[PDB]
Amino acid sequence: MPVAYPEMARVVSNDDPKNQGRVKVQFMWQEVDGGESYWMRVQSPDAGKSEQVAKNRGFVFIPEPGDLVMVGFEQGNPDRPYVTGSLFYKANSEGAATDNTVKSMRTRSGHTLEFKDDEGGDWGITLRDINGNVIHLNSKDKNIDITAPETITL
Amino acid sequence: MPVAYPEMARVVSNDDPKNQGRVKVQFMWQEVDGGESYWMRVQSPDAGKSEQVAKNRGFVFIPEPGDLVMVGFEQGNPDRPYVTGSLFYKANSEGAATDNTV
Amino acid sequence: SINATIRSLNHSTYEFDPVNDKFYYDYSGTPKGATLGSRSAEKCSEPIFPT
Amino acid sequence: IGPDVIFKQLGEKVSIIMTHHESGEKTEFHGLISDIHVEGFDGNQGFVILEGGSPTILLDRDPAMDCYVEQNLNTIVSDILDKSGVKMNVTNNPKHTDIIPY
Repeated sequence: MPVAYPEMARVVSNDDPKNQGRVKVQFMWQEVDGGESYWMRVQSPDAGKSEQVAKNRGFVFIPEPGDLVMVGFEQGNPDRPYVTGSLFYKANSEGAATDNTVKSMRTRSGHTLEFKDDEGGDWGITLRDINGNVIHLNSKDKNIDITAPETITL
Repeated sequence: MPVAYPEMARVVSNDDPKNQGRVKVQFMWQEVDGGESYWMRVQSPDAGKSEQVAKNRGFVFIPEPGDLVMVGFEQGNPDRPYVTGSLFYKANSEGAATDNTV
Repeated sequence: SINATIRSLNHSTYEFDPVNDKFYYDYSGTPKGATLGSRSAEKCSEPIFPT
Repeated sequence: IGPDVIFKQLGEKVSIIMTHHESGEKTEFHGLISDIHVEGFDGNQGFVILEGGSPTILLDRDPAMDCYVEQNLNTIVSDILDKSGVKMNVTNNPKHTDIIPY
């Protein structure tokens, strides 16, 4: 019986026929010639259910095709793969800011939730999208700003 | 050829010269005398690019010096380390609230 | 005592570099040290491994 | 003769038949050659040792990486034996006929 250790792959597909949040990847020995795997599970920092939330309780961010991931094998068996995380590298990363002063969460449409730690300017929290709706908590000045291109309703 | 298994370390630097989000760590066998490693990758729950977001899409929270982390090795090779996650311990945490409500 | 055996020369290796974002590939090679026995052994073992 | 002319029998067929004269029973074997030694000591004319065995011996010299998605043992056996240059007679008849996902 063989023993396996973690590898790198690329996410290929997303449309799970059984509706369980599984993905398809392509390994590095399939790169020149093409090919893909079966459906495998993705692990999360939080997952479960409750009485008020029947399904999908926790952190649900399923990978997009083209992503570079790390694949692990449970019990050492190469027939039991699963995805452990995603990686930033040369093709998709701009790194950290000066003194590491920005922490963000973004989706593919452009939605953003951002924290800025620079106390010498640009210090606060922002929640916005690309169309122009902003909610900004300003810590240097102790202000709150709400901006909408068209209408604000209370 | 040797085979390596995960172990703990401490973060010493964030300032990557190639601007790719890499960090430098200090292993437990470098504690008494001193030393560092080279730059290593950190894995994320979400990381990619898009057509509207050219770079830095996903969950971007890069560790800070003094953090306790777990280090894994790719293909079992001790020359291929990467950071898998951070740890809470005695000098770090106040734990969970009553009934885990926060 | 001189011996010969059957071996396979149809092999390749690969590597992915994320710091430079490049995929490397290498296939087989060319002989540089051979005898008359080496040539007969490799000519006999050629049809066995076509993949 | 020349050792490199003897070395041209690599991979050839070998037959072994044993007969019991009193009863008439038989035993037959067919195989292939995989190693050859040419030896000589003290200035004699030498001798030869032929080594080999069943054709499955020549299926043990090629480590690789591959995978099969959603097939049964019947199809996997045929695919493996179709990518080798060794000629063999096969009786393909397993008992587990269901599909194996990976």
